[PDB]
Amino acid sequence: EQVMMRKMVRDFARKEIAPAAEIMEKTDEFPFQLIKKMGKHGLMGIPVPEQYGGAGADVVSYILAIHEISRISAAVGVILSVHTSVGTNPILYFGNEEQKMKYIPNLASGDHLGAFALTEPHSGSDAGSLRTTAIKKGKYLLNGSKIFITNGGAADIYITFALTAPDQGRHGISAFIVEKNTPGFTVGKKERKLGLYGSNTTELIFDNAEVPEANLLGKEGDGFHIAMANLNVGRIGIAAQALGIAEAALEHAVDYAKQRVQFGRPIAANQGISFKLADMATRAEAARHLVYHAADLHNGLNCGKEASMAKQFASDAAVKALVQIYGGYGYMKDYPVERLLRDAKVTQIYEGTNEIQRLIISKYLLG
Amino acid sequence: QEQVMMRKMVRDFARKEIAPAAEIMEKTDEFPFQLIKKMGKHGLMIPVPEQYGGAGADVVSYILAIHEISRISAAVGVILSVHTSVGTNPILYFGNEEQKMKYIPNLASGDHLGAFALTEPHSGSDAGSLRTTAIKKNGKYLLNGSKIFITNGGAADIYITFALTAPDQGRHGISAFIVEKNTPGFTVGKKERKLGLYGSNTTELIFDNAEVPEANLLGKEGDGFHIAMANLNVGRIGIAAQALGIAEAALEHAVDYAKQRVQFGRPIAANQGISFKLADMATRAEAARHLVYHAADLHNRGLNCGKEASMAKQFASDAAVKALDAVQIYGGYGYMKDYPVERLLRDAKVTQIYEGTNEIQRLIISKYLLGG
Amino acid sequence: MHVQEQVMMRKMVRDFARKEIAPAAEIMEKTDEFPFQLIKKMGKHGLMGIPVPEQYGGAGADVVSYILAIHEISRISAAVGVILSVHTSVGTNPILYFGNEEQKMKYIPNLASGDHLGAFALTEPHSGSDAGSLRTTAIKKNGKYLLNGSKIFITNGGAADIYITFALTAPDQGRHGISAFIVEKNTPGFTVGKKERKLGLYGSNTTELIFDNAEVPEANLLGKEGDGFHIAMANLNVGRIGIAAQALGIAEAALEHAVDYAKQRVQFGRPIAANQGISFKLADMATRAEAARHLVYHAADLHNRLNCGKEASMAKQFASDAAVKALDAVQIYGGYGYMKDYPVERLLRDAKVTQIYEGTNEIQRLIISKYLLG
Amino acid sequence: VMMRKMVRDFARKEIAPAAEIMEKTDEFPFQLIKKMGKHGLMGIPVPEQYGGAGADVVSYILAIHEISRISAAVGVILSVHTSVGTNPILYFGEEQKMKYIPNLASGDHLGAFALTEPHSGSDAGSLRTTAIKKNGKYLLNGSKIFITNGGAADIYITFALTAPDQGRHGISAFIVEKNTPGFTVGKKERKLGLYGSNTTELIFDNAEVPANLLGKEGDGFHIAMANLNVGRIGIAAQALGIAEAALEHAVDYAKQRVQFGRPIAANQGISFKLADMATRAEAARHLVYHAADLHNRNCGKEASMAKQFASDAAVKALDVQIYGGYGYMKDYPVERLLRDAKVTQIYEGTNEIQRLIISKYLLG
Ligand SMILES: Cc1cc2nc3c(=O)[nH]c(=O)nc-3n(C[C@H](O)[C@H](O)[C@H](O)COP(=O)(O)OP(=O)(O)OC[C@H]3O[C@@H](n4cnc5c(N)ncnc54)[C@H](O)[C@@H]3O)c2cc1C
Ligand SMILES: Cc1cc2nc3c(=O)[nH]c(=O)nc-3n(C[C@H](O)[C@H](O)[C@H](O)COP(=O)(O)OP(=O)(O)OC[C@H]3O[C@@H](n4cnc5c(N)ncnc54)[C@H](O)[C@@H]3O)c2cc1C
Ligand SMILES: Cc1cc2nc3c(=O)[nH]c(=O)nc-3n(C[C@H](O)[C@H](O)[C@H](O)COP(=O)(O)OP(=O)(O)OC[C@H]3O[C@@H](n4cnc5c(N)ncnc54)[C@H](O)[C@@H]3O)c2cc1C
Ligand SMILES: Cc1cc2nc3c(=O)[nH]c(=O)nc-3n(C[C@H](O)[C@H](O)[C@H](O)COP(=O)(O)OP(=O)(O)OC[C@H]3O[C@@H](n4cnc5c(N)ncnc54)[C@H](O)[C@@H]3O)c2cc1C
Repeated sequence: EQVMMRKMVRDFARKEIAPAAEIMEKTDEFPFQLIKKMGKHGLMGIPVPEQYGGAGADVVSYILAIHEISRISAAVGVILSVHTSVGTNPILYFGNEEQKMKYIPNLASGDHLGAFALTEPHSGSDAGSLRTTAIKKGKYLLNGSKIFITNGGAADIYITFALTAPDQGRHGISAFIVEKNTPGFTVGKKERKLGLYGSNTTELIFDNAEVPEANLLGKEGDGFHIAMANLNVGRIGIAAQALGIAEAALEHAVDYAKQRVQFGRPIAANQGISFKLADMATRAEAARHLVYHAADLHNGLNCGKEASMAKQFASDAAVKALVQIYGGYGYMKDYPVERLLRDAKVTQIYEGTNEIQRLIISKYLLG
Repeated sequence: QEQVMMRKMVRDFARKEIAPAAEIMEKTDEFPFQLIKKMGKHGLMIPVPEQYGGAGADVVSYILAIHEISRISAAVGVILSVHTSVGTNPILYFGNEEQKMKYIPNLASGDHLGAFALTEPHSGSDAGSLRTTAIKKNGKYLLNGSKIFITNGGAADIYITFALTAPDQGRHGISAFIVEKNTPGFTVGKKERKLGLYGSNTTELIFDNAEVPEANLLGKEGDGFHIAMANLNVGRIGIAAQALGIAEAALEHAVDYAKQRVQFGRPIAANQGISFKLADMATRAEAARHLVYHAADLHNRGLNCGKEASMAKQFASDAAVKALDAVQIYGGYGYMKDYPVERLLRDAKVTQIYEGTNEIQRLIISKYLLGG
Repeated sequence: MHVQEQVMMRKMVRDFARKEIAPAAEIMEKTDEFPFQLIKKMGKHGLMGIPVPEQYGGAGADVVSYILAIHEISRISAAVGVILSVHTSVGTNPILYFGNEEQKMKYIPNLASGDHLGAFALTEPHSGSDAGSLRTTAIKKNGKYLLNGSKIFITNGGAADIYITFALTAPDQGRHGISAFIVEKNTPGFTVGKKERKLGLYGSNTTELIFDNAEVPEANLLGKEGDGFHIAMANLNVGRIGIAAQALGIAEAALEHAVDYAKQRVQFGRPIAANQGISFKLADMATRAEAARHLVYHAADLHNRLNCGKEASMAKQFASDAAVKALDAVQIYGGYGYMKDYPVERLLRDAKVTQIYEGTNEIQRLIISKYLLG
Repeated sequence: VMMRKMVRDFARKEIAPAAEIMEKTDEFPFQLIKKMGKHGLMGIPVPEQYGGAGADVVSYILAIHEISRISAAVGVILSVHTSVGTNPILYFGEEQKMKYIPNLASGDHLGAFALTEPHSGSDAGSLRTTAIKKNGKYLLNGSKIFITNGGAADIYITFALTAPDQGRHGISAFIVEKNTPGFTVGKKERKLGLYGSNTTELIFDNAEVPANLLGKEGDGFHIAMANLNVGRIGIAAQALGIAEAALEHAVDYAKQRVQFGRPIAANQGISFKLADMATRAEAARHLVYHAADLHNRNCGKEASMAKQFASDAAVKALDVQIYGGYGYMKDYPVERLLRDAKVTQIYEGTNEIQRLIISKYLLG
């Protein structure tokens, strides 16, 4: 199942994702035609059961997919990763049978695209201190703003978090299935970022936004728990993204390595260079196992600490690629390594900054 | 005094002129022709003597300029750095009295802009193995081949160009040439699209039976490799200073943001996870500062400074790239082009690569250690 | 070490370790004397031939269980961990894997039981990293091989009864003319040097060996002449996973001690752990130890099930370097960590070895890089 | 006119043999100290008035740097003696200066600094040793720990709680003499390294201290930290010397030692370490000397930076590795450098504290 998934995703990736990725780096435009295709090829709901219209696979297979896709494109990797793990799964895992049946099949097929609306200008690490309010009068009425929202403006469904009980803090947060055509719900301009060219990261404005009471992702007050619960599987995905990034750095670096001659010998013949390659390879084998064991735990097990470790390790390891080995050429947009640095750095920041991850990890230890 | 005055003068200029220009450069990716001109009028274009039309100041003052300019703009810092250290100085130090007089005043004033042509598709780190030939025919040298990754490319009026006069001698058969931009058969390639240094024109150069006057031969035939490396030393201290400025900008921005930004009921700075980064940044910037200025003080005293300059380049550069932290301290906001830290990373990484990759620098340093 | 079973071995070694190895280890740190009595005991408790089959008088277990043992023992004592590791992986296994049925029967049961102790004899003053360029000669004469030259830095030196010894047959062939020999300790002309005084692994006996027309029986030739280099490296792979497991145990001890101390120790009105300066080290320690764990056990799972050389190199380098990074543990105890009466200072001293023997980390990166550039 | 040259020659001639005896014996080098005394190395930044080489703080720190190339142990003994055993008297202490310093300066007397306690270290403010005046003689009670120069020392600059309800603000500083009634020294500690710099516990049992009150009551915390600044530059200089010894040894060995048909140095794996070592030692050198030049000519942030940088850089002479198996051996000269190095990250303010302090200047 898994060996087959990997080969399927590798071939698709190389054939379809590779050309699209170069267009994304050049255009900075969300790959609407690619997403669609990935949808037809059954990539958009991989750890979703067949009941609700997905591929009926796991978890390792799903994370595996994200790993493989991220080799070729970190952007597409995060789009897929968010879509499923925090755009679809919250419904799958905390939603009711009616909602699962209404919302997931279109998400699974890829006819619909998923988003995760947690972060706010004032709340972003301290996600507990979010300010968006949801006041009920069988219609919830949402007010406030989100920031840095992956899949912004492409997305049809936004899993959105909003205060139902403001005088409780982290405990008074509820979670909502928000549809894109919601009356006072607006999307901000595409944010201009260091990297993940292609992605589509936007602000969201909620102005007395009318969200149906039935779209409450239940029950009221559970939202903070819902968020973090999924962010765990999400973080393994980010780690897998970081992994793919790092492998792409390595493979490119080896081949260039190797071919490129200076001082009468290929640059690789120099230990200054070869030792980097080995270090890259070693930290990538380290990262690999952190990621897949974390995903194997989740595939009924407490996996939170392991997922934090993976995210932090892979991300930091990935940034450690750095461009240098390509030399001057590596500083060039026409060559394939400069993107890996730009893209890498994100991995240390979102779905929980590495400062937070160390904090979380340390909390398990001091337990 | 001269130095303390230079520093304040360059700080004020940078801030009023270089700061607006720098944002235009990050948006347009266009060489800042106007700023350069202005910098020219304000006598920044520094370690040249007054005889030949410069500011008559010393190397510390000059490096100190590059440092300060690089706080605001690494791009403008390298353009300046190249122009002087490797576009102007080779003439100043190895050229003859006639050439000094002909070429330098316009370079010094900033009426003319300087470039340094060494690197080639097949020759970079191993600069010895360059392939551009210069064959004397008819009292004119006749240049053939190509250069790559040339800073100041297409803006520059003078290109200090290195080319084989004696191909069978390898590194020992390289000569150095004062090439003028309007030279027959000398052509400039398209602006290269880079990770960073946004405003700084980096281009290819095509030499097609390019006719260079015999009188533009810079020093004796075969001296070119020595000339190159000799200046690359002062050039490397400048790169280090660039890396320093980059790093200081990262720090200052990071401190301010970290003080103001509140999460968990406290400013983010109150967290040792964060504050400790800042301290590390500050400490490695204090380390870097002294490497740079002692290296420049050695050179100012006419002394052997090669090893120290390598150390500075490698230290500051690596330390600067370590303002991945600044991005982190802002971030998500740090990942955003509207905020001022993402450029520092993009710009930082180059410092590890050009005027001698840090692999080369460690190699060089190690060669001093081993002797012998 | 997941995903059996092997859960029984781990508990068995953990209990033994804590009960018997712990007191012995404090004596070793104080005395610097090889723990003859512990070894004996470990022998009775069936720890001395774990991945040896039952046929030849061992425990009949697999390589994960074995490496697992070494991991557990090294939590308490890195010294005793290496003594065990060498004994089995390079003192007993070369016979097991390359020796003949008669030799296996003669030499292994006593090694397996722990009645006899094993050693590895490769390194020489002039050949270490470049083990190929060893100079000890083995010249067949009379009715006997005749060995000449010297070994250095030999773990289990003077305690050991059997020394798996490598010597030139074969001088004009370099690395291809090396042979391997089962050398017994009471061999005429074979002498042991004084106990070497080391930074750490107190007291894992490390000695010089002098070979003076040393008379080794032809029947003690381990496999075919010229196979010795191959035999050495082949085992050094399983050996390196063991060294990695040693580094792992070291690192986990650093962590566990560091956590406990950091929670209890109060300064500025709060436990030191409440400071991110401190907690973040702990998290890093824990994270790199999870990373290391998987490198080690997957490497050993490959070997249990395949080509494992690259993975073993990765593990050895990763765990070793990670381990030296405690050193944070010393720091976390503060002044007290610099003290011989407290339990962290030994972890540093011990750690550093793990970067050096059974193939320095410079060599390991080289090896790894050779698989990449292939 | 700055020697070095004097301290380098002395070091190599006298300190080198002594240092090998110290590593073997773990015994405080009483005879060397005496000699260093005669050669005018004890009291370097002390004025001549008080007996006194009459030199400046660069020349002093320079001395410590040079000595630490060869020893570390001897370096810290000297460093504590002067910067925190003698200087507190010199800077906070006319009658007392005259009584106590000349013997300290000459090296007839040896100096110590008694701040740290089992319960107070990094948080030195929360010390528990009490000093209660009864009547007109102070009466000291409690314990110190980890005291450099312990049992060799004649004078102990001791800190002790004159106003217990004021915490950090109720600490006083005392000139304690070794023959004081009720003042006892604990057993030699036995450490990872700095073999044998005597490090001991001190027991204060109704210990009778006179006029030996150092400055005004309540000033003790300020006195301590004030000196700990110059002390920290010294520690940095110690870390520097350690690092330079690692480098020089590593270069020579790496050039001579042949494997794979070429000297090990020919390998970039190895050479690159050497270069990094050299580069971080040049970095460290300037941090140290600029910090000391500031103090000579305030200097707190720079001294913290130096201590942290040099110390961490020095520990990074784990790169032992270059000597290989030989480096793990007590007969070879690099294993000591690691063992010794680690201390430099810990005492006179752990590097966690130093980052904290530095960060306080940044955020202020
Ligand atoms: C491309 C992109 C896409 C994103 N997509 C989404 C999305 O789809 N959904 C979503 O919810 N969010 C998204 N984010 C937001 C991201 O989750 C947050 O930005 C992140 O948690 C950091 O929050 P912040 O941006 O408010 O900055 P802050 O959290 O203020 O971080 C600044 C610094 O503070 C540190 N920090 C803060 N508190 C502590 C503490 N207690 N201990 C130690 N360190 C601390 C962090 O290490 C960091 O370096 C995205 C961001 C980016 C760049
Ligand atoms: C912004 C920028 C501006 C520039 N400006 C100029 C200019 O004004 N004039 C000019 O001539 N050139 C310029 N260059 C070119 C620059 O100096 C070169 O990129 C540099 O010398 C290395 O050349 P390379 O890119 O081919 O790297 P290569 O020489 O191909 O080397 C690639 C990698 O291999 C390593 N390597 C190669 N050989 C060895 C060895 N023996 N040991 C260890 N490591 C080795 C390098 O360290 C590097 O990691 C510029 C480049 C940039 C990016
Ligand atoms: C060989 C030796 C000689 C010595 N000589 C002397 C001497 O002559 N005179 C003298 O006065 N003292 C001396 N000391 C004592 C030394 O000053 C102390 O060890 C040190 O100040 C800290 O004390 P501690 O060991 O209790 O560490 P603790 O204060 O318990 O701290 C332990 C750990 O917690 C961390 N920590 C605690 N609080 C914080 C915080 N708020 N933020 C971040 N991190 C924190 C520290 O970084 C450290 O890693 C000596 C020590 C040794 C080992
Ligand atoms: C506790 C301990 C136990 C030991 N046990 C045994 C044992 O049981 N059996 C046994 O045979 N031996 C044993 N040894 C010896 C040990 O294996 C050697 O020290 C090791 O093989 C390295 O060789 P070396 O000591 O000569 O240093 P060298 O190999 O000369 O190396 C010196 C340094 O240079 C590096 N180096 C050398 N050449 C190269 C190169 N081409 N590329 C990159 N780096 C290079 C090394 O990485 C090292 O850092 C032991 C040593 C110790 C300390």
